[PDB]
Amino acid sequence: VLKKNPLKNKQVLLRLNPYAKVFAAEKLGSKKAEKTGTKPAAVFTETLKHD
Amino acid sequence: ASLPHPKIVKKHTKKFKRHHSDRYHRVAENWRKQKGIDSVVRRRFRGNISQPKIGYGSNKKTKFLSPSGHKTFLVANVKDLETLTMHTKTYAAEIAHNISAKNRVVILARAKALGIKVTNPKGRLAL
Amino acid sequence: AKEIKAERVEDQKVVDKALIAEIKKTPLLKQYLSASFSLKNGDKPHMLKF
Amino acid sequence: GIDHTSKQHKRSGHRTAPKSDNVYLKLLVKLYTFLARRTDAPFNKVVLKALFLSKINRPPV
Amino acid sequence: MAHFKEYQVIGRRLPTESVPEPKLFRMRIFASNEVIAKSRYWYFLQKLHKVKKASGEIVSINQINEAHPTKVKNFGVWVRYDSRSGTHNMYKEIRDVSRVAAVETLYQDMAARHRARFRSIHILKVAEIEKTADVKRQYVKQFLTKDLKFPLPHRVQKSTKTFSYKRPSTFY
Amino acid sequence: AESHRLYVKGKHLSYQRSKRVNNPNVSLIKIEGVATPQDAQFYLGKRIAYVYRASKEVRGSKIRVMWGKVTRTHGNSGVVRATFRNNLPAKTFGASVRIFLYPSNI
Amino acid sequence: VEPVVVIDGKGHLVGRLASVVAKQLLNGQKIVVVRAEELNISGEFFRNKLKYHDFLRKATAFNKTRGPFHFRAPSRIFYKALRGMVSHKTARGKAALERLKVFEGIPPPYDKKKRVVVPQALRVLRLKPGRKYTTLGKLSTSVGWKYEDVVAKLEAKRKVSSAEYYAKKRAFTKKVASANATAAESDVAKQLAALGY
RNA sequence: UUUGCUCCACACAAUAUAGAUGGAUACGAAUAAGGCGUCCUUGUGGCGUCGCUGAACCAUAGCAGGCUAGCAACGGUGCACUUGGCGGAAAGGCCUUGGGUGCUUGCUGGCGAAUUGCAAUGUCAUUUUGCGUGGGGAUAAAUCAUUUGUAUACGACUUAGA
RNA sequence: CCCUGAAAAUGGAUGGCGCUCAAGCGUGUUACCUAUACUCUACCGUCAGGGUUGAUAUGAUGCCCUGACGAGUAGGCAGGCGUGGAGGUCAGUGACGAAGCCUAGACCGUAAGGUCGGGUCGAACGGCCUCUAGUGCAGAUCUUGGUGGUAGUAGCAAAUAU
RNA sequence: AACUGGCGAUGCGGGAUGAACCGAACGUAGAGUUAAGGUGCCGGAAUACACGCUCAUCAGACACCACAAAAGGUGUUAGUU
RNA sequence: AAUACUGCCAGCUGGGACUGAGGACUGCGACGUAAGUCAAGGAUGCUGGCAUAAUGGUUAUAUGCCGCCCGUCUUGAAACA
RNA sequence: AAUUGUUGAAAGGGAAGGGCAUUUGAUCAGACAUGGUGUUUUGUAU
Repeated sequence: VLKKNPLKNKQVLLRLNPYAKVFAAEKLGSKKAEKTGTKPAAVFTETLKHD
Repeated sequence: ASLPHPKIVKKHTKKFKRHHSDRYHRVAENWRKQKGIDSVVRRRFRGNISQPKIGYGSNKKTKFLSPSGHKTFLVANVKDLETLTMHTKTYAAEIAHNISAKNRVVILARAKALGIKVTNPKGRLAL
Repeated sequence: AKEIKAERVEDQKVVDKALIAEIKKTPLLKQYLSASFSLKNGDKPHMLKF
Repeated sequence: GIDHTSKQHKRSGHRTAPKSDNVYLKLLVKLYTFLARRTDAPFNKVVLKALFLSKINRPPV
Repeated sequence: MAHFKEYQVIGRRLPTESVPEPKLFRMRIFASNEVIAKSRYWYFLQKLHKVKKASGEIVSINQINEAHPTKVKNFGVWVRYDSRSGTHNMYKEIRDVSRVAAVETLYQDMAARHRARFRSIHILKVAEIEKTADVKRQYVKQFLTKDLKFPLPHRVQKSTKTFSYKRPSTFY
Repeated sequence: AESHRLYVKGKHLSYQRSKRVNNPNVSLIKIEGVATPQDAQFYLGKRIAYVYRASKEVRGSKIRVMWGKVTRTHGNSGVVRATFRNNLPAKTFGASVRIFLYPSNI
Repeated sequence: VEPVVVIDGKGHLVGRLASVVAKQLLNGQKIVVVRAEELNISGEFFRNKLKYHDFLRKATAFNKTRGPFHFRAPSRIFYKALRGMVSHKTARGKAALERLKVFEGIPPPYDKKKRVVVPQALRVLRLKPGRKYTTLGKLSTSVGWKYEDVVAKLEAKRKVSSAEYYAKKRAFTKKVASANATAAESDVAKQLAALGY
């Protein structure tokens, strides 16, 4: 009878999208990233910084 | 009283009087559409009267309902009032104007006997 | 056209007894509670805090 | 406002019930409406729609 | 759109079986965001080479941030524009803190003085003046003086109420 | 004391209006010394009473009152939109409404 | 914040004072504008005189007696300027113009009450130094105001009458500040100050 | 002209509201300068300080503001009285002598508050009359009508008449 | 940019007031104001697609569900309100008061209109189903009748004269 | 005359005002968000911020639109050789 | 290394406004071993005052804003048609 | 009915009339004050 809104009203947000509970539990939207010591090429950064 | 009903709202309580009905006396108050080619009432100019529209139609569940929540019913004789024996919560009695005083006392007596609310009980009171 | 219960009063007495005993230690608080509150002029309740 | 792609409030352009006043024709329509509503067979869906046809659209067979 | 960002936009012709890996042109564009960066890149590249966005592609768009974004530095900006009855070129010295702020001030001052909108201003080149003794504009040489000092007379204080009960002074 | 004001005064400025059309349903109120929307955000939901004097006693008081609430802020000057059970009479443009501190939030 | 305010008209620009006064009048404030002689109009004096003459020669042709009444007093000049800024024709505008009272110089009882200035309508805070200005005192005498000299003498007397008032107020303020210092550095003020005052 | 008129007092009713709900809290002049305090070899002076907001200063506690007791003292603040004054720009208000009186939260006590029940402005202001209770004060004019003409269509004007 | 070039006749128009580190010009940053626009909701109507009959609903052009739309002259169609008269029915109303008429009194309908109360009046008149038409007025320099402003006005001043 | 959109037949917000322009088309209401246009006051909305230019002894102020040219000015601000 | 900018969260939470549509249940789902509970196919719970001109209706008036005199011919009417 | 008088009400700074909303005055209907979760009929339907 009434269009309840997902993205709020967790009951509806779980009725649709059952993955929502796992998403909220394991924080899939706020997932920490790893670290890589990758450095951009000196040639590329020279092109960017030149002139 | 009646059965429970939704809140009553007219959605336009003000009457829709005809244009120029006060500027002229010959123009009766009864609504007539202004059907002229120049008329600002037809062209719906801001600041002029609003013509009746279907958008003002009252709620179906509260149509013909008096503020007391009953649909009116012109009763003329006692036999007519015997029609509403079990519908006291829906239709409210109402004595017709042409019912004589001596015939109104019997009808109001039968009205209180049958338990039907009457909306003109102080009409043509004999004193 | 138109007295207080004799049961309310002693409860009031025994409760404000404890409240008074607690409040006597801290300075100025009893007459602070006696004083009524009001808004002066030159006051800004949207930033005044209580 | 909406760009009316085609005419709005365009009626079906078909007959829902016979324009006739025949009570027995109204009874036949009352029956075949029940049949066309409650039976998958399209034979009811076609006989019911043919019961509304006018005199020229119901030639003698 | 005047809050600027420098972007380097690198782009090239569409690679072809006949000639692959086109020359991969590049330029520095002052723009409000990456979209205006793309647009200005193609505009300044149509005015230079036979290439259009249909016949070309954008290989990169990298925001350029200053090496010392908080160090005052003099800019010589060669700029052309389209005046009402013809075009012009000139060279404006600006004394700002970043190329972004320099081009911001430059468009703002061009619109203020020569009534030239963005649609008719092309920055030919913003070159940091490497050292002094060569800037040729008195309105900058006056700020290149030793012991740069000047006061600020007649300070106007913005008020909070419509009514003031003190006849405000203006010392500063 | 000699000051029993438990409300903050307010000038009922005008109806919510366009250049040439006003909406009587919504009134515009100005609080003294409130000139920024974040400051006027506190006054939202507060009760406003327009307390006016009638020529006669009606229900045991010569002083009648129209109740209302602060709906939302308005402009950058701390003016707030207000709404009443019955709209203001349009004669009170510049009259003193009272904005009480209830429903309190702090 | 104030029941009725008395606006000093000295050092104010006509239009920028009149706008804020017209807003405050409609908002239900009561304003009395004094010292309308020194009210300033930005720009050249001769240009202002020519503008006034442009306005002045503009009257109802068929009957001058009903045309735009070209007032010459500085108070009525400022009041005409404030009209037009107020929808004077309607009743609310009439009420606001009743709530307005403009006075040449400082008549009583506003002579013994605190005058106020509008900070952002001021000549000091609104005219870039160097731009010359026009003052209603000389403009009105150039256009027909035949009372500057007597206003001059009345203000000459009011300055001394208020000067002795301040002369004694300064002495009393000095003695009360000295008594404040005398009673200071006691506990009641010392821990009051750290308490907030 | 049912003892008329008016003013001071009190009450009672209305009607009356362009809008009370602590205090309009008073130099002037400049703003590329000023205010305040001190000082002096008094001036367009020296020194110091301040501003950068009124977010201030005053006031502000008490049954909507009771009753009552004491402590420290010669204050504050109403209310009137009075000494004098000063103020004409729309003065009608400001200062001040003195005494009486009420309150005093400057400090410490005690008693009371309730049931308007969980809010309903919870009324308190400023105007104007009109009947009244009781003191003072004075004891007319105008218009018509008649008449003159310095006036005049009529008005008006200008007259005169106990 | 500004200035000169730059002169039209009632007074006068950036809309006015006014505006000078603008309330002007150029440009940009945000914030904010408000259309009958857009979103959501309620309601009305139309349209479209549907649900609804094994002892279950007043028994269906009905009820209900869903969704979308709604500007509009000329014009078309549909549903209705109202007047005069006819057939039927309510064994309708009425001299204890029909019709008619007045009613800044009430209710219903979006509306056409209907109904009720009060006052006059005194003899016929209603609802529904259907039929029928000399069937609905604000205009036609409309017709007939009546009544106003103009207006207690113009005028009742040739013929000598009472 | 050609293409298209509108007015006619159309209200509504803005253009002070206007059949045609800008926005946007309309059942009755509520709440929010906006469009065009604006935000000193009239007038709802920042006498907000920022950079400059201009002083006019007829300033200028916003498209349609309600006015202006050639030429000239060690007036002033930028600039080119 | 931070912080700024942009972006993401099926992150939490504070305050405000308007609306409460429908009326046996079903359905989708969440939590709870389960029973059952529930923010899950639309508002209930408690409390208060009044019970009448208080709310409301009508009408008159004032105020704020708006509102040009209707019919017609006309591309265009408030027209000095 | 136009139109007029009297009375009563109100309003009136070069019109009047109208719309939206409210104030104010005047006036007007409605509730729920329900056979009511019953509680001995004074020789058992209040």
